[PDB]
Amino acid sequence: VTXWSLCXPGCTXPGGGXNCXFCX
Ligand SMILES: CCCCCCCCCCCCOP(=O)([O-])OCC[N+](C)(C)C
Ligand SMILES: CCCCCCCCCCCCOP(=O)([O-])OCC[N+](C)(C)C
Ligand SMILES: CCCCCCCCCCCCOP(=O)([O-])OCC[N+](C)(C)C
Ligand SMILES: CCCCCCCCCCCCOP(=O)([O-])OCC[N+](C)(C)C
Ligand SMILES: CCCCCCCCCCCCOP(=O)([O-])OCC[N+](C)(C)C
Ligand SMILES: CCCCCCCCCCCCOP(=O)([O-])OCC[N+](C)(C)C
Ligand SMILES: CCCCCCCCCCCCOP(=O)([O-])OCC[N+](C)(C)C
Ligand SMILES: CCCCCCCCCCCCOP(=O)([O-])OCC[N+](C)(C)C
Ligand SMILES: CCCCCCCCCCCCOP(=O)([O-])OCC[N+](C)(C)C
Ligand SMILES: CCCCCCCCCCCCOP(=O)([O-])OCC[N+](C)(C)C
Ligand SMILES: CCCCCCCCCCCCOP(=O)([O-])OCC[N+](C)(C)C
Ligand SMILES: CCCCCCCCCCCCOP(=O)([O-])OCC[N+](C)(C)C
Ligand SMILES: CCCCCCCCCCCCOP(=O)([O-])OCC[N+](C)(C)C
Repeated sequence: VTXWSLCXPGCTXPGGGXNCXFCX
């Protein structure tokens, strides 16, 4: 899976509210 940046970025997380790893 190698992470680094594949562990979300592009997978959506707008920031309104929170609870999605980017915010969470
Ligand atoms: C800038 C682009 C960078 C690309 C880097 C190369 C990615 C090649 C595709 C890898 C797909 C499979 O991945 P994975 O089985 O979860 O990991 C590899 C795990 N082992 C080493 C133990 C087999
Ligand atoms: C590039 C480095 C990261 C690789 C991480 C791999 C983790 C193991 C994935 C195992 C599941 C294999 O199904 P996939 O092909 O993913 O399912 C997508 C198939 N369609 C396109 C037809 C919908
Ligand atoms: C019309 C063109 C069709 C041919 C090109 C598309 C081939 C199908 C996709 C190739 C595999 C891409 O796996 P990935 O996103 O690195 O794995 C993500 C793994 N998880 C879902 C578990 C996070
Ligand atoms: C002729 C065909 C050539 C194909 C070349 C494919 C290269 C894929 C490389 C994927 C590397 C995945 O990251 P890693 O293993 O943790 O980094 C290793 C970094 N060093 C080598 C400096 C230790
Ligand atoms: C043209 C742009 C050149 C940028 C050069 C920046 C300095 C790089 C120093 C080398 C160490 C850092 O990078 P790396 O762990 O090998 O890469 C993956 C980095 N991320 C985890 C954030 C995705
Ligand atoms: C298929 C034809 C093209 C083959 C090209 C083969 C040579 C590729 C050399 C690539 C040199 C890149 O630097 P590095 O130290 O390994 O970065 C390591 C970066 N990670 C920590 C994110 C894994
Ligand atoms: C403008 C878009 C061009 C697309 C074509 C090129 C795609 C491949 C990018 C590969 C570079 C990604 O560098 P990184 O792993 O973050 O740093 C690695 C830094 N060192 C080499 C010093 C270890
Ligand atoms: C070019 C055509 C695109 C069409 C897309 C249609 C929806 C397919 C949904 C596929 C869901 C599984 O993949 P995923 O874990 O989200 O993908 C890899 C993303 N990350 C590296 C950030 C984990
Ligand atoms: C597509 C139209 C052109 C847009 C140009 C925007 C430039 C934004 C520059 C601000 C930094 C963006 O940092 P990031 O992407 O999160 O990290 C990339 C990290 N390295 C540079 C080391 C690879
Ligand atoms: C894997 C595909 C993900 C597509 C996500 C599109 C969201 C709408 C962006 C519209 C503005 C142009 O785009 P960008 O801000 O330069 O790129 C997206 C950068 N993030 C992934 C960090 C948000
Ligand atoms: C084989 C030729 C190369 C094809 C490459 C296609 C790339 C499609 C990118 C779709 C948008 C993905 O979101 P992004 O913000 O740009 O993701 C990088 C995440 N950081 C900004 C944090 C570094
Ligand atoms: C050498 C030529 C390189 C060409 C590189 C092309 C990169 C194209 C990246 C396209 C990323 C598309 O993801 P997205 O916006 O979320 O669409 C999927 C939207 N639905 C789930 C609603 C269907
Ligand atoms: C002709 C040789 C190939 C050229 C390169 C084409 C690169 C196309 C990249 C397409 C990337 C598609 O986004 P993804 O994250 O996997 O979508 C999964 C669903 N979300 C966007 C919602 C997370």
